[PDB]
Amino acid sequence: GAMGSMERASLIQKAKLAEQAERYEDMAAFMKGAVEKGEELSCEERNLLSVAYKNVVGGQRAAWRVLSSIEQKSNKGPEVREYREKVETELQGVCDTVLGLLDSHLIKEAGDAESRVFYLKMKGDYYRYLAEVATGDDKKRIIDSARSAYQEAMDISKKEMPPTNPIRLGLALNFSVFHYEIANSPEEAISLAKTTFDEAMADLHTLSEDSYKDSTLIMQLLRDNLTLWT
Amino acid sequence: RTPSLPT
Ligand SMILES: *Cc1ccc(-n2c(-c3cccnc3)nc3ccccc32)cc1Br
Repeated sequence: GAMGSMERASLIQKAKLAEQAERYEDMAAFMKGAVEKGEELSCEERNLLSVAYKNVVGGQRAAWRVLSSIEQKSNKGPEVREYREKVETELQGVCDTVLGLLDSHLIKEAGDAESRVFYLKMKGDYYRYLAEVATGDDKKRIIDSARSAYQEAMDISKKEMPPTNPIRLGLALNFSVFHYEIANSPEEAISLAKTTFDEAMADLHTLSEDSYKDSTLIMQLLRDNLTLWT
Repeated sequence: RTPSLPT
């Protein structure tokens, strides 16, 4: 694509600069270019990809929610609906781009648990974002695609990673959100968050001070959700 | 909406 002529290392360097400049659209385009070079991504690189697109789609989702709220209160000419649709289509396109990178070919080359879980979690998240705005004939299939990705990620994480691993924890946090917000399964959400929290607590004794800080941060986010849901 | 993992 447009980044085809730039060195991989230059793309990663520019992604880091774009992060510092809070230029997340540029950051995402740089990381897309890096992925399209065809090499596997390191841990640091995977996190740059994730930060870039989470910020892009996060803005789009926030805008969509504002507009959807206005549209629902209006139910006046076609403008609110048209503009909500425009933002929706742009959001769908970003989700499709990320899903495209994971399918071509990040997931299939990811053999280590840390990489494969990370990418399947991302796959679940971006189908979840598609689900948030879906209404048509494919909505159930979209939800099932998110569910399937999260479930594969969970199965690997349980086999291959300790209960305190931040990826394992963040995956459980977001799958529990999927259950509560998308799948109409609050009990499943609560169970998953509480079992994840408890199993992590029991493994904290194995951790260094730095690892402890990472794990307990995510555990507190699980607890915050449990407090909100109960 | 409930909070997911932040960045
Ligand atoms: C989805 C997700 C979960 C966890 C983090 N992350 C990590 C991390 C560790 C090893 C490999 N990748 C990421 N470390 C973290 C510390 C604090 C909070 C989140 C953490 C990142 C993501 Br995108």
